[PDB]
Amino acid sequence: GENEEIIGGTALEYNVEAGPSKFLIGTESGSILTANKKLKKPVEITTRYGL
Amino acid sequence: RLLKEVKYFLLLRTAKDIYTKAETYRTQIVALDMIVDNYNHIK
Repeated sequence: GENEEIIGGTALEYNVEAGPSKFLIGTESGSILTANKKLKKPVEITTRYGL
Repeated sequence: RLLKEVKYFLLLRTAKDIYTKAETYRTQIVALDMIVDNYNHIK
């Protein structure tokens, strides 16, 4: 939206079955954000977990 | 600790001019540090 707050990520989860495309990140607030690497755009936070 | 302390408070929900020259103080210290290292080696 228009409200942006930077929250430190305390956990990073990467798996071969998941592959390089999906990266799992856990924020300081407690929510989990998934970042998908794209050739077309540098980074996309495709899914927000337990918002 | 005080600077890192303030950021955590934001996450959990006339001093501006001083905080504004916080950015200037950091640049000056890095520049001052380089000459000090150079000035001590010769000494």
